[PDB]
Amino acid sequence: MAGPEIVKLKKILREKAVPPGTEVPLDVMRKGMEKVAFKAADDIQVEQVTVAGCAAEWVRAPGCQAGKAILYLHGGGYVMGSINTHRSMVGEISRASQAAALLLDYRLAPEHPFPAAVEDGVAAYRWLLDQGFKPQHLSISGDSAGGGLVLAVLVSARDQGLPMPASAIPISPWADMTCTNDSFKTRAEADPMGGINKMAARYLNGADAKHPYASPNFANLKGLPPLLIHVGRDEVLLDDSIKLDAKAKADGVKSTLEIWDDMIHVWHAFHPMLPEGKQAIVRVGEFMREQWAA
Repeated sequence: MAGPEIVKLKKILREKAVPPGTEVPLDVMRKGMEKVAFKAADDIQVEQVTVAGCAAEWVRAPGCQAGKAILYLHGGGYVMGSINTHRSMVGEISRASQAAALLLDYRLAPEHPFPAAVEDGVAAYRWLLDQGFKPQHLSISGDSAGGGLVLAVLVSARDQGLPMPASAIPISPWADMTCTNDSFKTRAEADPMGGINKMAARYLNGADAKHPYASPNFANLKGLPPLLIHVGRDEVLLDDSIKLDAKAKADGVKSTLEIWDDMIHVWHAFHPMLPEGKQAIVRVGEFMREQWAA
């Protein structure tokens, strides 16, 4: 059977949930994400930086190896999320990986549509290189929309001559704005999380939804660094992940897909109360470390 903690949490997530279809204004989804956010661990230290004209924070857990860094891209459908919403989970990734996180406040839609977010990530990446981190000492990670961005930034950085970092970890990536995959119909009644279609609409602002940099499941992945992909079995966006793994391996990329039973979208984020949460973060970190020692 299935861990009790996830059952409890699924129960809670279905209660707190807004009923299907009802139209929640943007600045209400935004403020609500900010209010429910977990506070980071008391031993997580933080330093406000500005990077490529974006607010950011370095998020250093205890044990960070000097010279290593993670460019981290937060979720929120390209329309929401913030440094604040992700500080906790990212704090723990820093812990597991023994590496400082650069936690970027990239430009959000609809105020700043695509490719604004990709422009910010690529530039965030340039900035790190200019600060003297060696591509082989770098990693890129992100969740939900952030997971897509991770890929988008890789593909775009590559097209621009930037060197690929050592590893890349999309968590529950959203890599197909078309939102047409089976798993939307198949896995629907199991994901407690046209609301996602609205976000694509806000992000794209008229753009080709099969744009390489918007939906990286349609891009040329040739030459990307090794990938860990986390996804839960019980989420709508399962296919995004599976098709991403197949796409990568087809393009020569060293991909490792882990589908985790019973799990939900970015279950990582619920690490405080969900042991699989902490488990998968620890694995993210082990893999960033595995990739850096080779």
